[PDB]
Amino acid sequence: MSTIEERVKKIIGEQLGVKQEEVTNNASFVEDLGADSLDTVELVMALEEEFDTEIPDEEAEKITTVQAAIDYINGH
Amino acid sequence: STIEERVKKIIGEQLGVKQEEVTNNASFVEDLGADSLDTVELVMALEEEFDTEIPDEEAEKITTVQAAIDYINGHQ
Amino acid sequence: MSTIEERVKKIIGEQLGVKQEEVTNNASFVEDLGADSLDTVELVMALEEEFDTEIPDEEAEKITTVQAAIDYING
Amino acid sequence: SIRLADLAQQLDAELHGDGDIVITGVASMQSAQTGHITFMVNPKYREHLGLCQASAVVMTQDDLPFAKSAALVVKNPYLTYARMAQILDTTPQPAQNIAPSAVIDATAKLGNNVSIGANAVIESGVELGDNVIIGAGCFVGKNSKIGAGSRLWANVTIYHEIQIGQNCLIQSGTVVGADGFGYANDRGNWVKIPQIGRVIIGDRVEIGACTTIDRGALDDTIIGNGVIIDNQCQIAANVVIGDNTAVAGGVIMAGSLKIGRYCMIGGASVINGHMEICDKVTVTGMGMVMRPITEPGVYSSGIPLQPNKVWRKTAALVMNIDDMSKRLKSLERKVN
Amino acid sequence: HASIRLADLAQQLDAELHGDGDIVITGVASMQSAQTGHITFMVNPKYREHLGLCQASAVVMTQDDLPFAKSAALVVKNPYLTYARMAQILDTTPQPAQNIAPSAVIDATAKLGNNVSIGANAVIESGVELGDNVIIGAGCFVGKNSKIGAGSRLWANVTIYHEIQIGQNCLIQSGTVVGADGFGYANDRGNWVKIPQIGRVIIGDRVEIGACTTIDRGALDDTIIGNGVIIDNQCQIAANVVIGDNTAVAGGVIMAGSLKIGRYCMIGGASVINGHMEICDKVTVTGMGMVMRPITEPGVYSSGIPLQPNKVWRKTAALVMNIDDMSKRLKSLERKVN
Amino acid sequence: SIRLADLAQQLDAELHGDGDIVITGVASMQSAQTGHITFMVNPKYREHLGLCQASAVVMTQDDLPFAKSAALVVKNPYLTYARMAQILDTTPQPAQNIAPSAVIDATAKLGNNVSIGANAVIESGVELGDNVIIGAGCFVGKNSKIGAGSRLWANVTIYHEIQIGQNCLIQSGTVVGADGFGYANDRGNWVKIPQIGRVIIGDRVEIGACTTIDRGALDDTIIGNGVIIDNQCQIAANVVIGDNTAVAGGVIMAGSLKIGRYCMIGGASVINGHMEICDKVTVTGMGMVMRPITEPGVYSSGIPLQPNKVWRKTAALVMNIDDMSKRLKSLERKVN
Ligand SMILES: *P(=O)(O)OCC(C)(C)[C@H](O)C(=O)NCCC(=O)NCCSC(=O)C[C@H](O)CCCCCCCCCCC
Ligand SMILES: *P(=O)(O)OCC(C)(C)[C@H](O)C(=O)NCCC(=O)NCCSC(=O)C[C@H](O)CCCCCCCCCCC
Ligand SMILES: *P(=O)(O)OCC(C)(C)[C@H](O)C(=O)NCCC(=O)NCCSC(=O)C[C@H](O)CCCCCCCCCCC
Ligand SMILES: [Cl-]
Repeated sequence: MSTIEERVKKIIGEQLGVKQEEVTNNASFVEDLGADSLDTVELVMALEEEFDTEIPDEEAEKITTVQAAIDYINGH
Repeated sequence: STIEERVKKIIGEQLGVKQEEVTNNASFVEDLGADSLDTVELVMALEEEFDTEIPDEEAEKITTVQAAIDYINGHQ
Repeated sequence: MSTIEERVKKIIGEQLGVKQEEVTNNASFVEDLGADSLDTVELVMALEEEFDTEIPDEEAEKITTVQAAIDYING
Repeated sequence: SIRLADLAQQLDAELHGDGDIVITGVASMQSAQTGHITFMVNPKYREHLGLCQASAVVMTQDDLPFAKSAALVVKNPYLTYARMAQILDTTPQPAQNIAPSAVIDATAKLGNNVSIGANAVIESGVELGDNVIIGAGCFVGKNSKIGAGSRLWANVTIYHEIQIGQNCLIQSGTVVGADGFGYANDRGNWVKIPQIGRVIIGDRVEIGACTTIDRGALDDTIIGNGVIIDNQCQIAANVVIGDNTAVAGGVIMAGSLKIGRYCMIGGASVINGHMEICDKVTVTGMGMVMRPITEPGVYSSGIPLQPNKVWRKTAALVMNIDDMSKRLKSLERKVN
Repeated sequence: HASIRLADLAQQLDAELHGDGDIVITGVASMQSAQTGHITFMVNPKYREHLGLCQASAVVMTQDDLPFAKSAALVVKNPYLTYARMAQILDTTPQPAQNIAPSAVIDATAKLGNNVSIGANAVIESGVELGDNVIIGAGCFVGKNSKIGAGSRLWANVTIYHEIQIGQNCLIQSGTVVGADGFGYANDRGNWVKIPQIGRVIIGDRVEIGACTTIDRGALDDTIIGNGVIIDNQCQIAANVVIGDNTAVAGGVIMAGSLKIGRYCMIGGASVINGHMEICDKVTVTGMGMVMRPITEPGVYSSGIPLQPNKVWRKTAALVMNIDDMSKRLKSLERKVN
Repeated sequence: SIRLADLAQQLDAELHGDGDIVITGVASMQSAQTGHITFMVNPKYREHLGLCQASAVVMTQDDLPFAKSAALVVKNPYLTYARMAQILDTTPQPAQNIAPSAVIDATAKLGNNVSIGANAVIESGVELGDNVIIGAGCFVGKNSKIGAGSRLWANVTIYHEIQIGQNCLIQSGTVVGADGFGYANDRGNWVKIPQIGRVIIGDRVEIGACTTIDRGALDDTIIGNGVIIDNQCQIAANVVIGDNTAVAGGVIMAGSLKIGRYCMIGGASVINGHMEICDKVTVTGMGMVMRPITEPGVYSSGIPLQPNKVWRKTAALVMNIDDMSKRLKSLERKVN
């Protein structure tokens, strides 16, 4: 029922505790959404669970924005 | 040998008190000197002996000896 | 490709940050090899993975020396 | 020394027993003898009244049937204990008038009935309010201000441009207003950033011994009214602490932390900086406060002691928890 | 009351001035507090939109910040370092003392260099040497034969024990104790027997030490603090610790004896460090680090489990303490499945 | 300096080598030169002994065959090290004479051979036993008593009504007897509870620098005979510490803790209050002591450093261990 983009943004929102209106595709986890170093790791783990996937860390270090989180899941 | 007696034994073993202090109206915290981890540990102990899983919302309502007995009885 | 002695000694050396001269067979981990409180436990884990085995706690507490380690692994 | 009846009325407590009983002091239940008043807070100890040698006991209404002596009945025995201990206090003052060995700058401005202990040093431009007491060996730095009724025990250091409110109390060895830990890095070399903010301490603040409160870099470190701070604490530059907050011993706070009102910070906690903790938050002891706290309530951290042999295995397993996690996923997959 | 033309300040800071050079700058202030005559700075680009709100006469910033400026701007590459320099230029901090107080007690065998100041009721022991421009704050004690190098300064109520050496241009805040006995005791059938601590403390040049910090003297050989080291408040630096040049130690760090720390390290506040071991150059330990083992490779290292809601934490704690059981059930399931 | 044979006798050591050797001081095994005596406790340094340039080495009977210098043979080289370093101690005293600049109340009682350093302040009713030495800048409060042979380094603060035994030693910046952290909560306002108990310190106690030991609320804080306490410790109100216990640096103790005899508390430990630790307990460093300890032995807590990127994953998995626990249970079912 939910799109991939919706599922990714929902999790970013719940994990960083921000309003869905703030989860902009250009938002940076750290600079914009105020993620600390643990938050981003917890964020990735939550993405692995939602989409039942594994994220090699070399890719995971590239997931620093909303768009980047979507792109990994997307293959985009 | 009964549920009431097996529960009352585990409690005493858990809280380091005699089997005569374990009155049915006894509160773990207020009467039996339970500390912040004592009740969580007690619940884990009961879950193991009686082969059940107790949800966190019931567990926080098990503050007395009788409430513990009542729960196990109602769950096999 | 390595003999059991060579494998066991290599694991110990890596865990304890010691050279292969230090790693004599009579060597005690704590006394002679300067291991700390977590090193023996973690060393025992290092063996369980390298050898793809499973050492019972009962057996694990007798491995305190290089020779005792090698001796368990030959089994 | 006081008559029980006078004591009861000054405590606004209900006298039950001979009001002419002479109370000479406060004592614990186990130590109390004739002449002593004590108190009971926990109903667990009602039996112990039958073994207590006090001339009087402060207790509640539901405790009174259990009494074996004169009693004062109140709603809050512990608060009443605090008040009667004040009435019967034996604690002396840090100093008595102005010592001839004190070194006081000619431009210092002293209010009425100020006391200053032997070998204390008061710098230029300092203002001490009425009834202020400066203990032996203190230093009070340039242009600092200490409000009426405030008191410093021996060997307290106050830096320059510090403001302390009324009726405060600071114990020995405490240092208020030292430089914040402010340095810029120049290709590995540290370059000092002068800390030209201050510390502002409100009214009725009590600070323990060997505690350090740094001055701010630019704006001020701020301690609100009615705050209590225990020993061995570090309050870094530009920390702001809301009214009536309590900070137990050995707490370390990073710079630019803002703490709200009515918080209780458990001893030995470590608190990250540039962030906020809202009102009505309790942090239990040794808390690792890494993130802001936005909702009131109680928060904790730490894995408690175990027998050493057990801990070894615990710690080793935790350090390899990621491998446990993988083995778990790999097993869930195999089953399904 | 400092007073400096903005053009003259820009010149001293090697900054590119955008705006009126005749502006008179009287001090540094924060963006929120700055008034006319104040200079301030900005590092975080998040404050760009804030610039309009600011009442400062000038703001130190980067080239990229410039289009957002609404005041005279000083453009530099490193605004934070420039802030440090301009803060120093306009520093209002007083000195711990000036001249020699008549109430000071100075042993006649003590040697004082040129322009030395010594505060009221300070106590200087026999054999002490104080270099030129040294400043000893009020109520300090400086012990027998100790040597304090040129330009070094002690705030009030610092304690320096005997045979201590401090280099040039150091700064030590109040309540700090340098050179107390290390915690040295031999056990004789359960009774502790004191081991005299006859080593010393050797502090380098340009070292800054915070308040209520204790640096113990060595047992035999010396406790050593390298050049350019910075140490915050309430730290314990035990006997025979050696700290390499330019290392930073934040508040409340506890270090065990005979620890060796390399150069350019950053030790996070409230960390606890085991002894008789070595940490290499360029290691960062984050706050509350439990440093049990040597560190042989540069990088960042961390420990600790952060706060949770108390109800949640109770369950987390209980589960971690029972983690061996969990490990055994997991293994048990693996062999069953296979 | 001392003849090696004369030193060996005082150390009850069996001498092997030239007794006419002149010993001038103690030094480390790597720094020792002609005229120094050193010691060996670790048998690993046996084949290193040829490199050492000491004139004499303290060692065991089993070490004797490897000796490459004059050797003192004993049962316990480390203890022998302590005694010989005491014999050859270069440490000066905190003071000699009574300083003209010291401020001593007329009602203070001084024993024979008391020394009091410059600018020390001694209050009324104070008693100092024979050979007591008070360092410069100290404060000793009203009615306090310091037993014979005890010594305070500079800038130590002793409050009022404190009792210290014989042959104690206290390093600089330490504060003994400050108010315990005692307050009653009145509807969110803190009300001070005067702390009228005391601190009782026994004989042969050694306390480090910038340590704080608070006075009791009603009954006393008590430090047993032969206790050693390192720097930066917080010993709260009404703590009782049993004889011969050692407390390493940075330890924080809550009020009303009782600790038995012969314990060792590792540095930076944090200990909960209103409970008891029995005799012969060791707590390793950074111990989180939440619960009573009823059996002797060694106890530990804490998860040690990991590379930061490893640590982030560790912390996240631990914080979510409940979920991991549940995934384990369900998987235990799916194959039952
Ligand atoms: P549960 O209640 O949910 O959790 C149990 C714990 C976390 C152990 C417990 O409730 C707790 O945090 N207790 C004490 C917190 C505290 O700060 N206690 C001291 C009260 S004031 C006093 O003792 C004066 C003294 O000077 C204090 C100095 C510092 C005290 C050290 C705190 C010890 C914390 C224990 C950690 C396990
Ligand atoms: P992530 O970045 O990989 O990990 C998250 C952590 C580890 C929290 C984070 O990166 C971090 O360490 N930030 C730096 C925290 C810090 O040390 N802040 C203080 C800097 S200097 C200071 O303010 C001076 C003051 O006088 C003393 C400092 C007191 C000690 C600070 C406690 C550290 C907090 C850690 C978690 C509770
Ligand atoms: P293992 O033995 O079963 O466990 C390993 C640990 C826990 C690391 C180890 O045994 C241990 O506890 N070591 C040292 C504990 C201690 O208090 N050591 C100090 C001896 S006295 C000294 O060094 C003088 C100094 O003044 C003491 C200051 C306090 C320093 C405490 C460091 C604790 C280190 C623990 C891990 C980070
Ligand atoms: Cl601490």
